[PDB]
Amino acid sequence: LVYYEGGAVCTHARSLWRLEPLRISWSGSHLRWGQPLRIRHVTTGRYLALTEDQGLVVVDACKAHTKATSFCFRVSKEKLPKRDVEGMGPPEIKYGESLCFVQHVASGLWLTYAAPDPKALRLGVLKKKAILHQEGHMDDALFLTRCQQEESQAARMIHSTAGLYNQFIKGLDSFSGKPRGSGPPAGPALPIEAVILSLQDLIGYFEPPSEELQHEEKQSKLRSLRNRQSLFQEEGMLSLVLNCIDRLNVYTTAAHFAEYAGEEAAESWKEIVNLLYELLASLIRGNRANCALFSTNLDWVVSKLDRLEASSGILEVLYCVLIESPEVLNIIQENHIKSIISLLDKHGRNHKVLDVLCSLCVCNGVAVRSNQDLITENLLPGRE
Amino acid sequence: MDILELSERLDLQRFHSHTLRLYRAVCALGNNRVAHALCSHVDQAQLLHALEDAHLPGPLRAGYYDLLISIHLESACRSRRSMLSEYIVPLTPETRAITLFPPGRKGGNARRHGLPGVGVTTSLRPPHHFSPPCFVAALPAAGVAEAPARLSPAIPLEALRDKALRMLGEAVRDGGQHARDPVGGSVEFQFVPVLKLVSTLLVMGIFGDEDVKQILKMIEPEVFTEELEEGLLQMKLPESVKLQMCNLLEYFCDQELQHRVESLAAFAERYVDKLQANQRSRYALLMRAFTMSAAETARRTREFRSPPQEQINMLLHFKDEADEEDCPLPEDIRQDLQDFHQDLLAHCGIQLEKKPQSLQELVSHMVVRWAQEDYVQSPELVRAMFSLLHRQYDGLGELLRALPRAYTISPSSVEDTMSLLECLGQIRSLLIVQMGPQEENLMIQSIGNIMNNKVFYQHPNLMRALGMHETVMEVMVNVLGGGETKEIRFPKMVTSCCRFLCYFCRISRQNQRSMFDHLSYLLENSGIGLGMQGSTPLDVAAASVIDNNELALALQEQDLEKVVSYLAGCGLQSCPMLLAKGYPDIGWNPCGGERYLDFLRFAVFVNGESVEENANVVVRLLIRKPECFGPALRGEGGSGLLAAIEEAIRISEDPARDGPGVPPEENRVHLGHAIMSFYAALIDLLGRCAPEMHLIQAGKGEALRIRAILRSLVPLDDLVGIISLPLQIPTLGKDGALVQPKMSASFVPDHKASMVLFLDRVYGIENQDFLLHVLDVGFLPDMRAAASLDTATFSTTEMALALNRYLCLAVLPLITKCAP
Amino acid sequence: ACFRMTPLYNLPTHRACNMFLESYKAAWILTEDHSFEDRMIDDLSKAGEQEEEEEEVEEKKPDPLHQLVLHFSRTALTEKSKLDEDYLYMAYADIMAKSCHLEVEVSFEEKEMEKQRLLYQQSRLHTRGAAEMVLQMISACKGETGAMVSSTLKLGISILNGGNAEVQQKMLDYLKDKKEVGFFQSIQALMQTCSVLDLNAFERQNKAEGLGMVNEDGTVINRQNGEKVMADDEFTQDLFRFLQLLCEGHNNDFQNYLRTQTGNTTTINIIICTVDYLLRLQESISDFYWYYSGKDVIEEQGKRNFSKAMSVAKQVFNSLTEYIQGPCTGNQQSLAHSRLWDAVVGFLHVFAHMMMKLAQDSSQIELLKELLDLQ
Amino acid sequence: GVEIETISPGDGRTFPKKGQTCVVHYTGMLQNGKKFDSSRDRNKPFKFRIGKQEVIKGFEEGAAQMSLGQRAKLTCTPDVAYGATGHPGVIPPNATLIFDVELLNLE
Repeated sequence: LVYYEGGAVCTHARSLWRLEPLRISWSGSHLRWGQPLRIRHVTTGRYLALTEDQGLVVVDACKAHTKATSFCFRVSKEKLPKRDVEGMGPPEIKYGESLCFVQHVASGLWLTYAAPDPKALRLGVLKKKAILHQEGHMDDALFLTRCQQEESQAARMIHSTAGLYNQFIKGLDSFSGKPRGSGPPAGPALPIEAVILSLQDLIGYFEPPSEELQHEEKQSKLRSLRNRQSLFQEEGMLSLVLNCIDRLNVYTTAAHFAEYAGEEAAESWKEIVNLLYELLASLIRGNRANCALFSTNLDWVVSKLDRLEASSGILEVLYCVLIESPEVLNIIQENHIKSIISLLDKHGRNHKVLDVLCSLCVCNGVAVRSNQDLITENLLPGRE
Repeated sequence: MDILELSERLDLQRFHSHTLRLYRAVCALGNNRVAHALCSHVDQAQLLHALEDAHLPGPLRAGYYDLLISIHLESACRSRRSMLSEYIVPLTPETRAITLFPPGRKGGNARRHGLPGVGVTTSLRPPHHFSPPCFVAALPAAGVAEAPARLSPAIPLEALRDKALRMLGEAVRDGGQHARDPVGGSVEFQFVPVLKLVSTLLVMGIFGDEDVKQILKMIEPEVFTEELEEGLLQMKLPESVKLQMCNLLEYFCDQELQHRVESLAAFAERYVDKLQANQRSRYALLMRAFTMSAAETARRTREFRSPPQEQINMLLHFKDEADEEDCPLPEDIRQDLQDFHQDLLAHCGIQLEKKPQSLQELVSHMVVRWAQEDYVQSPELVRAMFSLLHRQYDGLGELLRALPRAYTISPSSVEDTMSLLECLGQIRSLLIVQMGPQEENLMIQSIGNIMNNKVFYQHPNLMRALGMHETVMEVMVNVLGGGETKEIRFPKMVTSCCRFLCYFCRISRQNQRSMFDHLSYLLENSGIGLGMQGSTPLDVAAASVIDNNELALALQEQDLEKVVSYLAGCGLQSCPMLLAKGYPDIGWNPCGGERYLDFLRFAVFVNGESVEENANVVVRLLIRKPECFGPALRGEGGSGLLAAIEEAIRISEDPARDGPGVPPEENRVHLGHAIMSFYAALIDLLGRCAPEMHLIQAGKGEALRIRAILRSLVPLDDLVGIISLPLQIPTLGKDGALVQPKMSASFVPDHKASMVLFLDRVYGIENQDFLLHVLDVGFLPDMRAAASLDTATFSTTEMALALNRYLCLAVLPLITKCAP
Repeated sequence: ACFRMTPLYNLPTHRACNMFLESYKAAWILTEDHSFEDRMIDDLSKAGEQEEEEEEVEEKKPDPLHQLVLHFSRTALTEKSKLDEDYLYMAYADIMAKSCHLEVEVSFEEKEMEKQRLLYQQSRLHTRGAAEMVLQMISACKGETGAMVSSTLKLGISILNGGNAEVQQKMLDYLKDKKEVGFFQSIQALMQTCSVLDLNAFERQNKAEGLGMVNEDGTVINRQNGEKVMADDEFTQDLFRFLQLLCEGHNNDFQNYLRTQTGNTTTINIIICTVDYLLRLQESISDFYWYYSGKDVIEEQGKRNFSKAMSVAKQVFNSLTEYIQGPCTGNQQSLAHSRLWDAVVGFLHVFAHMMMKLAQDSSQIELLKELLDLQ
Repeated sequence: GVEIETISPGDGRTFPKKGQTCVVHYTGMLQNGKKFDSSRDRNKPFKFRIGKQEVIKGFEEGAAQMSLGQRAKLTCTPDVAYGATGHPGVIPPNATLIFDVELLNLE
């Protein structure tokens, strides 16, 4: 369902539309008024349409029959397609000016925000569910504004990424039970190589900028990285990977994974879990906002610390959360501190654990004396 | 194994050097309960040996000096460093002897500058407190969060300061020799940790005058002569060492500034005595002036009839030489001040050869030479040196910005000032720590010791100079911000902080004005503070505007928009804290609405007269947001106010619909009483928002319009019905049991007192027939009920007192007005 | 009280000394003038002993002033949500701004010397990146009015007096190749936050003046606490002075940039936003007229309020002149389609009755004369 | 619960009575041999007032049974020591202590 929404949502990825005309050749020609063209949502791959049951909805790409999905741009509201020119086209529509009115070319209706606002919208967020009204109000003219290539490329990257990971998740829980034994894999083959390639692309896509760079253009890469990470989290990739580690972690060892997916999928298990942890770290590294999402499931990462398949990866995720969110430290309890200390006892003398325990005490120049006392009460007197 | 083997076992070196960082972390930011514990793991002997251990690696050497500083020094140093920015100067003979320049024979306008940091300083600084680390001592019987706060573990400071000086001397000579193997592996590892230790001891004031003279010789052995061996300013140091050098010079600059302020206070000590004597003698001369004078005596007696704040203004108003006629001072006094101004400018280097000859020129040239020798890469170093350079050039301006925190006190209250500064240090130390139950009882008694401090009343300007009300306010706001959605943790502290702020407002108007400037800041944080009970954050905001016409008029309308928006939410959503206890759900929050209303009662009504601008703005906001009024007065689909009143009367009487149905919490919410009190506070607010009688007599258009709106909103008939409603009576029976109602869940006289006030101010009483119609059914049952209650038993019962106040404050003045 | 209250000689020594200290600073220290601004920048602009060094490298490591400017640009370029009040950046922005201007028939040959000395002092800064530093502090402030941005604007003007063509070229080049929308978004937010005349605040100010309340420790008669009508008038004046200086000299390259930014993704029409501020200013002026339409005499606060509102409207009109002259055809069509006509009609209506009301008496001669050059 | 073994006997005559403070150079150790406290490391005597119980029970009673100039060893049971709670961050809970007490002087 489409809405006229305001606030920070008007810089997220969900508010991006692609003008997809009806002609393949010269599809990048200038825009002339009143010429048919679909509307495509990049992150979801759906087309604006007039449906019979729910009015103005975004319908799948498999059912856009060019009649209910075509639209036109016009300068006035008077009741009025032309013959295409095999050229760059006539340039008149501009960016930041030239207020446009979108009209469904088939039914002739006009888009306008629905007037009613119920009790839920009495004080809540002001979203005005757009309806393709028969005549509509007067101030429903729309401006047209750019989005930079980084945003458009990112948005398409989420849209491509979602289908692959959703297919992977569906394959994962398809063989959740029903052990293979000595036969073949239960369902369709997992897109292992596609996923591993996608992960390595994403991990390199979120590489932090190198230290030696000039401060003038280092920061612009910080802002680019924070923007990209926020877009991915807002589109759910940060939750999608959490689902991925959730499904992969129910199998303790690679051999145990073989009994439920096959001997062909076992050798890629350790690699795919390590890459997933690295992708999680790169997604959350440096964001207060994304790191703050681990307050509700802080025990999730802590419980997985003793796992042997990727110990440094999960420790990296923990260190990225703790070095960034001062809020998370208030949720820290003695179970977690005794788990971190158990890491020192079971995984040897790893100084990165001390780099964690230093972060647990002081965050952003403010001491947390409950953590300081718990650490000194559970670590120091043993002297071992 | 030998610890020196870690110069080659770098796997253990990385782990141990991180372990020391963990030791500094767990004892960081004044965790003296832990800093004592660390003294078992690393004793005093190990640290002292590691001071002189020349073969220790780099990271372990710097980790061990910084561990010494963290364990034994930093808590005392930070607290002292905070007090370095305030100059409280007691009036003592030592203060009297303080002068800008030493007694010398160089030059009359200005002698040679003294050695900075050398001399006598009388400014107040609380002493440090330490404890001897003893792990065999009996465990205190006092429970946690009640026992006194632990002090920093003790360490011999005379030995530490001498060993530190010796190490710095050896480092300076070794650096001069250009040895291929500097201590710790590099020049940075040899000089930076030691200069950190020296800087910390200077800030703590450990070093005496002789030691400070030594340090000045080490920094520059030729400029600082009082009347190889190469100083630290010629050794081609790295960037890291330069930062500590800047911290040293910034300490000597601060000591110069404090020296100036103390000299100025001494001059004020002598100058006020002479000026007071002169003005007294001139008063005696004016006593006999009438014999030889005439009507021109007004100009000369103006000074003695002018307030002291400006008597000095005219007395000192002779700088520019074109207004001497107003100044009655003799030329010897005028030359005295015009002399002290001149050498003050000289000592600040205004106006009056590779030798710097002074600290100001030394630092300014040193900074410029460093800047133009190489592109400085450290942003903290760049900031550190340019702050110094700005201070050297703008000598006067730094004194100008240091004067507002200067203050002079009488010697009779120094030991009370000490205990004030200690409790202030306790408050300031809580800005950087997440609050826990141990710190909460630390600051409740810290505040109480300010309560019981006579200087908190005798010098209210000093508290604003120390900025105590701010530091309390951020301590409040941090706790409010933490868990600002779910529930307010630590209400037992907030109820003391709010009380302290209200006490601070009531001391004077300037204190109230200063607290008033943070009004919007308190309003934004007051959204969730209504969950707790007692003294909310909002009661501070009210206390900042009670009985102040200037503040009430200067109150921005945007703040009123904020309070009405909050009231709107209180009239549209239930209270989650009330819901969590099992209370029956109603679609609005009466308690929160009331707590906003009784604030607006203080915003619109000042000293018994309504404020027109605020009253008009309030009423035109509440009409624009009709949900503020509640379920009644809703308009379309809303029943009457009276329908709501008897509805809440029945609900309040009925158990299991008034509360959760399972005071008990000593402030248990009663929804019937909360709704009734909300309406009474709304009506009483509108009554106080009604225009005054003289405006209606003048027939002002908007005054009539506003009264018309209030009349349309609240009809007179419902008012008379509520005043006609019965009141429960304390009854005697069942073997002398003086049965009384529960005033927290019942129809109280103050609800009627709000009804009467609204009826008086809006509708009034004009004609006799309507007067008696009000009297027989609205007031007379209460008059006879209170008349009957006056016996040997009920006369002291609280509800009878409530009716006594109700009659004597709401009914009887109305009847006395309507007597004709 | 005045006849019976305590004379000075009976006060405690500490209570007298505190009063003496605060009076002394106000009358002897604040009054004191110390011109050190030029004598820092003189020292800081000298790359001393570098000629002795004779470094082969082309790079030519910066002199102290350029290092200071680089440091401030670094702390302005760093990604932070908000901007802190850097008390030294405030002190050095004021020092740099005060080290530029330094300012009955005098010869045009003397003026030919004064102009080329002022342009030298301006060149002493803008050759060291101070032009890009100003644009970065403006973009970094995110449109929050305060002494943070105000000192930056005062430096921007101080390096732009007389319309320095080099500074305007460096600024336009930096904005074009950086393609930052934060600069114009902050300018738009700053302009939208500017204040116009307030009747309600005027009445409250009048009533508070009527009370005449004083303090306890002495007495301040007719207290001069901060004006609550057009508090940020000096800031709106030097914001528009900065905007005027940007386009001064018919810099049509920059004039077309203000109207529309080609490179950026989002275009902010400064011209239209300026007009919308003029409309907000004239609405206030008209509503300040009508409340004095009944009244026959204009009192002191009313006169001072007009004096500053006229000065602000003068600065706006001068800026709108600069945006147009040259001529800039695009700007002319922008004003043609703007709300300027309604603003003009309202101003004419105010002028018609201000002339008539103010000409009846000789007490409003200065006010009328100040009104005259506005139209 | 406290056991005292001599190490180097002193006088055996003048015992620490109530009313005179005790001056000691202790050297605390955990049971496993990990030294945790000392007085010579701080390089100052530990003058504790006997009677008002400034130290733990085991240390107090052990120092009571000593003599002037005597060097002795103790063994403090957790019952007469910090016990179930221990000393937070220094001594683990339920630990038996050993002290190399030397009673160098009285007052």
